[PDB]
Amino acid sequence: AQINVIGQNGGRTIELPLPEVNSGVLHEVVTWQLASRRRGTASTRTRAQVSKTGRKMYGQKGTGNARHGDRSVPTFVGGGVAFGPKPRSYDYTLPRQVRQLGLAMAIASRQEGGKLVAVDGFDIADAKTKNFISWAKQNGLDGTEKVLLVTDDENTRRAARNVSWVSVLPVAGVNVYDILRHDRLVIDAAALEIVEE
Amino acid sequence: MFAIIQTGGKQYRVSEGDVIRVESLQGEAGDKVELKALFVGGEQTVFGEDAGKYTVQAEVVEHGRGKKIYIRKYKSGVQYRRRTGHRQNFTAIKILGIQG
Amino acid sequence: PRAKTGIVRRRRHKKVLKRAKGFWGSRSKQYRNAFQTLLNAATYEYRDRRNKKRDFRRLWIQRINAGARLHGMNYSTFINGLKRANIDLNRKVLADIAAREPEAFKALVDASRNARQ
RNA sequence: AGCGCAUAGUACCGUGAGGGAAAGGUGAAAAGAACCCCGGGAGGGGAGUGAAAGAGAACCUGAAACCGUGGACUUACAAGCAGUCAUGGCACCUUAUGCGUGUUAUGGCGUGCCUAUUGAAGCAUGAGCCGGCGACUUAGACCUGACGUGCGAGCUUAAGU
RNA sequence: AAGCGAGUUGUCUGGUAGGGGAGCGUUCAGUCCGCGGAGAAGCCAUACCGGAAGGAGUGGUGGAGCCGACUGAAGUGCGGA
Repeated sequence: AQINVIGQNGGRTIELPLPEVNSGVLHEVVTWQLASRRRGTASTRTRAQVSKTGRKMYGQKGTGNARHGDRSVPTFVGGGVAFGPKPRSYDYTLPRQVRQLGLAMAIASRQEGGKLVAVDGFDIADAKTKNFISWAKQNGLDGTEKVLLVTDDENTRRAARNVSWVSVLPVAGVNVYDILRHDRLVIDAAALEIVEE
Repeated sequence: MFAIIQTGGKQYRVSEGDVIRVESLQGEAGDKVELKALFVGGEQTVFGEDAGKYTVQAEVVEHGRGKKIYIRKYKSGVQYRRRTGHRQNFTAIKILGIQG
Repeated sequence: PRAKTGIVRRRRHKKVLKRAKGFWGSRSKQYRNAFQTLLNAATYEYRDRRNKKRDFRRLWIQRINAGARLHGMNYSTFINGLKRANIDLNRKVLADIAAREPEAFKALVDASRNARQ
């Protein structure tokens, strides 16, 4: 059993229980991603006297219902509104348990997703990205999906940055941030593969 | 020669004048089916006696589909606060109908 | 954040301005005598197609009262003549029909008139 | 709108330190325009310019109280701010189908909304209109509690890599 | 694979402080194969449907984009202070 390319062809390692499906209790890893990594700023308004001006006023009780006495209300056009969005630094922790399995749950029915074992490229020489990526044609992988990327090299794993095409950021480990992004999940590094470690 | 009668309610003159009707539970959805029971009105050629022996012979009507609906929103309320609203889900078939 | 609804609140006023009927002056594009006159068109308008029976009720109680008095007639103290046939039941609408054939009470007079003894 | 400044905190308010505007936008590009008219000129003609000049030399599209005219229809002898329906009444027939569209003498009668009010329909008050602002929320192991989930022996701060 | 009811009987009352509960849509963000030159988005009007709010049929005009379903966020909505 088990399909593969570049190297050999086999498989029996597993870990990760994964019954039928019933997955998706990882939505708090869809805002934490932008909380343990996010720049709050807003329009910035909470000050009740950002204006900083004089005091006293006209005849608060005369003429035509003054309703004066300085300017401390969100009425006069040209100021703020008092109280509101202050910088904020995003304070959430996200349970540290569900992570090395919640990911496995993202393989519930995503199992169909392409996955295997490999090492960059063997039918090539050094590095120059051309017919190396073009090798990804021995399976229709050059304009049919999205391609997941991981590897363990940082010397030849940076030559594919686009706006709508592929993504790339590697650290040689796992990341929910990139587990559906590229439809066929393909880690494989012979250095930091599916290891539960 | 003309037509009056009951069922559903009373809103007639039609003998071929074509007017929208009401509905029925089961037995709908399908061009024509025919339905009848007893009668009440008649007139006829100077012979509309009552609504008692308004049976005897039967006169087979038609029954169309269900005809869209005069959709609206509704609104009411006086000096306070604003709430409520509940659509008219009526069907209103057509029923060709034909004298007998 | 942000919204700027300095254009969306147009169709709102109009979605109700549907009733820009012949009111007064120019109460069809007013912006006063519209969303107010609408609140005026917001009364028994709700029940202005049912309660109306009371209005058209003021019809058959002049005709059904005593039309062809050349018989006997009474209507009121005669309704006990109506529901005195085999299967009377029905009543109005058939009054609206009574506006057609005058022979709606020929042999339908003394066929309830003395239908007592 | 956003700091008041998207080239002004101009002029200034003024008794004094001290308070201040409002305001942006033509298309890529002005090519922001010779040539006869009324007229003092402003403003308006021809005609190129203009891919497109119902952009238009105080200029995108351009909704609106007020405001500009006519027209199919009704109206001063009929009475109530307004109403909805109600037979008629002139018009139209984006499907002859005695069926409707733009409507009115008149009839039942019928008194507004907001909204602090026991309480009204009020003369109880708020309201000429247009355009926006339109508020119990934001950080806080501040706490209790519904649901989904983590576990039954349970859950983590400070940042160090 | 997120729960749903005809068949039927009483309740389905009207509701002011309130309880459980559905949404129309705009701005921010996901996936954008996308939708638009016959030109959409800006807007003006036509009797389909919707529990109301509103979603629909087409031109008009207008000039370059714009929103969608599953989703969370936002100074989310009185003409009326």
